[PDB]
Amino acid sequence: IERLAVDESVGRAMPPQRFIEALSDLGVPVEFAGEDEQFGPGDAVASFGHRDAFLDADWVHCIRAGYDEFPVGVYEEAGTYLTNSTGIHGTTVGETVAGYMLTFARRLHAYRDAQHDHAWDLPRYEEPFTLAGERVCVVGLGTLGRGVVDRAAALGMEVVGVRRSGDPVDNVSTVYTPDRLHEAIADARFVVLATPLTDETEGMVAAPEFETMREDASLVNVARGPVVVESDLVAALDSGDIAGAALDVFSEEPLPEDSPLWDFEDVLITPHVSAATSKYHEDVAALIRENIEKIATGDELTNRVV
Amino acid sequence: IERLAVDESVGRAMPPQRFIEALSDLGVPVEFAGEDEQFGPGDAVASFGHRDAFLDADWVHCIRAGYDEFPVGVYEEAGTYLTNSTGIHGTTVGETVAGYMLTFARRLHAYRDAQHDHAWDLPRYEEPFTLAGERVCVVGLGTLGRGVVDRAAALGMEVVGVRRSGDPVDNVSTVYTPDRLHEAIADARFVVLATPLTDETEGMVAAPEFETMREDASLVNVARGPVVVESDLVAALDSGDIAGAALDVFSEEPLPEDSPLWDFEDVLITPHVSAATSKYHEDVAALIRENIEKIATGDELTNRVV
Ligand SMILES: NC(=O)c1ccc[n+]([C@@H]2O[C@H](COP(=O)([O-])OP(=O)(O)OC[C@H]3O[C@@H](n4cnc5c(N)ncnc54)[C@H](O)[C@@H]3O)[C@@H](O)[C@H]2O)c1
Ligand SMILES: NC(=O)c1ccc[n+]([C@@H]2O[C@H](COP(=O)([O-])OP(=O)(O)OC[C@H]3O[C@@H](n4cnc5c(N)ncnc54)[C@H](O)[C@@H]3O)[C@@H](O)[C@H]2O)c1
Ligand SMILES: [Mg+2]
Ligand SMILES: [Mg+2]
Ligand SMILES: [Mg+2]
Ligand SMILES: [Mg+2]
Ligand SMILES: [Mg+2]
Ligand SMILES: [Mg+2]
Ligand SMILES: [Mg+2]
Ligand SMILES: [Mg+2]
Ligand SMILES: [Mg+2]
Ligand SMILES: [Mg+2]
Ligand SMILES: [Mg+2]
Ligand SMILES: [Mg+2]
Ligand SMILES: [Mg+2]
Repeated sequence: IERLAVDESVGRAMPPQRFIEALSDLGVPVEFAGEDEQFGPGDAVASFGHRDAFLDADWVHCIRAGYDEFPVGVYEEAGTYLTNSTGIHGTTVGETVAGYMLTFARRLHAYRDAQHDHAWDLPRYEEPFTLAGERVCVVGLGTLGRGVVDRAAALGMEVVGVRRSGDPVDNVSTVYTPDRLHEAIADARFVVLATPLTDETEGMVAAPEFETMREDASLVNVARGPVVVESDLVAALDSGDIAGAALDVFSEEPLPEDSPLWDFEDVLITPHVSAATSKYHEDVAALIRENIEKIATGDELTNRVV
Repeated sequence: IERLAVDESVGRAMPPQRFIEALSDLGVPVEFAGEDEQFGPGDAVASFGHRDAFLDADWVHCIRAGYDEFPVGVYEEAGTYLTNSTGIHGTTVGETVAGYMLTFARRLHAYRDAQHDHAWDLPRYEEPFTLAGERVCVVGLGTLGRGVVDRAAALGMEVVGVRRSGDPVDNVSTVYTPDRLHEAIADARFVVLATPLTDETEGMVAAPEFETMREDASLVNVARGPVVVESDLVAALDSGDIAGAALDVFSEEPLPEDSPLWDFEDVLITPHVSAATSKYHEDVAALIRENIEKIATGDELTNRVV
């Protein structure tokens, strides 16, 4: 690799100059790249989204964990390496999800609504509870899922989860394979989605899962919107099949103003910012540095998609 | 002790019939007591606040941790024992405070405000941060303080604290005496107040403390309102001497509708519910069972004030 181009699209997550400056001692020059740039041998590119121009480069680094919007087959045939940013979002997302769960347990969102009205409104006696002793089911036990798990466990929660192998995971009391999803979620106060969007995960959580879930339970989606059937979620909320939801991701983003999801008291909408951090530039830069080292020494790239 | 009277004032915290039912099989009858009840030898009374009528009873158990609204000198003179409920609020308050801090770090309150407007409003890049690596100073290292410390530590925060003895406390890196309060707070992102209201603590946090505090810092008050000079807090928030506050307790409660505190975006107001729990009746009943035994056997009462 002779050059790192920083595609302007990284601006969707972080100021590009902040990222460029973070990489000033990388060992190769780092340059801002506009949307109408050509690439060639020796070029690495960091980007938010895909461009066909990137196929001429040696290596593209996607600055997101999710790569479901990249044409993986087309990279494979063009001989371009593709990496993602999995592994850097566990603290941010884990903290946000702890925040969602504590908001629901302690009723912080309801108090915030009352604050706007200058209203000293006491909760119903049965409403406030502690996370300590409550059960969370974490679906997907990778970086995001483990970040959630570790914080839930530290807060005294009973933690169960779902992963491909069904094999044990640190801080998870019971791990289920994906075919036992209904057993995994049935007794949970919170169900947290942390899987990639795949053929297999699309529409995973729909009306039947909402039926299975406790009426006092809340869904947390920090994965991708289409893991949930969004219309079924609306119907479940309306019907009281579940109590509420904390949603960072949606089938359409920005979430249209006409979505019924905005108006539910016990829904939290966040605008795809559960992983937001003022140091994102540093966190992504560390990945770039790691792979530049691996390229230099001829080892296998970290987070290689194709 | 021949009778446990449950004062109607317990309804300020929990439904009285739920508490009475939780006190079944004490070995003595449990009776509801209205505001004109007379007391006498053999009576224990569980109450939220003080009545002079209680000075004819053997023992009053205050159902709150804080007892600053009880005329302690007068109980001594009358020979009536007084106990409080310290020791049972660490999980509830600890969780609420973790929730406040996560709310600020992850910008959840801003997203909630936007949700009312169906607005997909992105934070400025610098706004979202992680609690991991940030410093919290906890002032008062008792049940509440330690419940805060333990959760802060578990979330990866740097934790310092203030106590009189300056003796070390588990999960606190550095303990300061109160004459070093300004050293303790100077570098903290969050300053949490968890002391009783006493002659010593009244007005502890005022203009000089707000000057000392970082401009990006937030005050959390879960103690009593008058530990803070409220007018100085308002001035500090107006001037930007600190960034914000999470406030559960106030110099006047309910907080008057025309308090300036309601209107600050980076203030969270909660209506003295940081310790709220749907099992409060069980938690207090356990303490009463404990102290009935202590009286029966002639041992020193738990949480004896006078
Ligand atoms: N909201 C955000 O800002 C944000 C940030 C980062 C990631 N994400 C989303 O979260 C996803 C996961 O990110 P990550 O960094 O944890 O990825 P990861 O690869 O570390 O973990 C994903 C885990 O899900 C597992 N998995 C796959 N299919 C599954 C199934 N059917 N059932 C249960 N588990 C399954 C994988 O084996 C893996 O262990 C990303 O693909 C992305 O869509 C969202
Ligand atoms: N917001 C709520 O719902 C809620 C709930 C419970 C308690 N409280 C308030 O919090 C206070 C503390 O409750 P707790 O259960 O932690 O009490 P506690 O007795 O367990 O702890 C109080 C701590 O403050 C320390 N302290 C006393 N005076 C001090 C001083 N001058 N400087 C520094 N430290 C001092 C004590 O030594 C003790 O460690 C109560 O008195 C009450 O006012 C509020
Ligand atoms: Mg309600
Ligand atoms: Mg609990
Ligand atoms: Mg299904
Ligand atoms: Mg259901
Ligand atoms: Mg409901
Ligand atoms: Mg703003
Ligand atoms: Mg941090
Ligand atoms: Mg203790
Ligand atoms: Mg002072
Ligand atoms: Mg200041
Ligand atoms: Mg005050
Ligand atoms: Mg300011
Ligand atoms: Mg207002």
